[PDB]
Amino acid sequence: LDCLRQLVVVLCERSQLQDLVEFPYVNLHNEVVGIIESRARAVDLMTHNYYELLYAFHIYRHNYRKAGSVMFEYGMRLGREVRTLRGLQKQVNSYLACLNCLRLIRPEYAWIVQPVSGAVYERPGASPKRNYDGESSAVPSSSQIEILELRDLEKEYVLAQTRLTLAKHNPSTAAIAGSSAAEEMVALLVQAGLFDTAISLCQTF
Amino acid sequence: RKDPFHLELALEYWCPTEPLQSTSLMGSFLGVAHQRPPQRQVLLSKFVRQMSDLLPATLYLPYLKMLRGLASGPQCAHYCFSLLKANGGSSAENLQAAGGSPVSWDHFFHSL
Repeated sequence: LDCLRQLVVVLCERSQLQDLVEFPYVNLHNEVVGIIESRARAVDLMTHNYYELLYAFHIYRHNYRKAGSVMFEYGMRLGREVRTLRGLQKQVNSYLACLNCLRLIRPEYAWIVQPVSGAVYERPGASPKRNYDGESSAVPSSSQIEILELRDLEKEYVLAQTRLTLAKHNPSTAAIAGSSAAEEMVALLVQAGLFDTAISLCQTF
Repeated sequence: RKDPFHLELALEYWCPTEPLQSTSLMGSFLGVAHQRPPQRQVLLSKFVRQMSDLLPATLYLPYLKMLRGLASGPQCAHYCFSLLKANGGSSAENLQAAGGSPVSWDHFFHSL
């Protein structure tokens, strides 16, 4: 596992991404995915392409479901962390890539698994959140799991696309648009004068 | 309070939070995306915001008179409008905590 961690790091630093995708990883596949996911979680979203690598890695092995899940996680993190015009454009592209992956799957299996919005992803290696009394707060033992269907991903895609259309029309709004709920986004589109996009958003939500 | 020479010197107190999409001066060929606002303008805009945070009743009138002076001019007035709008938006769902900023559009018109 430590040699595998070193191999994945050195190949990513050398930009030898093809070899990393083509290797068979007999029984080590989940560990490689876990290492690249842990690094994709630790690194800045604008400087290194680890989500695009995880996507290429899953597409090459015909694992369209995990490929969709990774690109959806990428789109969600871009929406939270990178409130720039370029971040919103990458977010729309990652949700589109997710939708395309799920459309290649049979409709019966076309669902992604998410921990509910508010599940603290403890950064692996964050000091345990101590209460005021210095005790380790017991991990809330129910990461409620939300199952997202293709229709809910289409709503999130339309919401990201409407955020991008507003940010393209006024680049100063990109910071506000990135956090706006569907209701706030209708109010912002109405102020800009983008009524058809506001109507489309009202119909979808 | 007055800008007789149109110097717009009050703009140093304001930091644009959104790029104004004004498509109507297609006429100087210097593409420079994204200058960070000068460190001076960041400190002065932080001063205006800091002076609003937990405002004592003795500073209420002086602070409104300061904002009135800083709202002279077309862009300055729009940034002041946006500041007073941003101060209202943080509590629509818990009617039992009177925790809204006293310097907000909601407080001004609800009081009237």
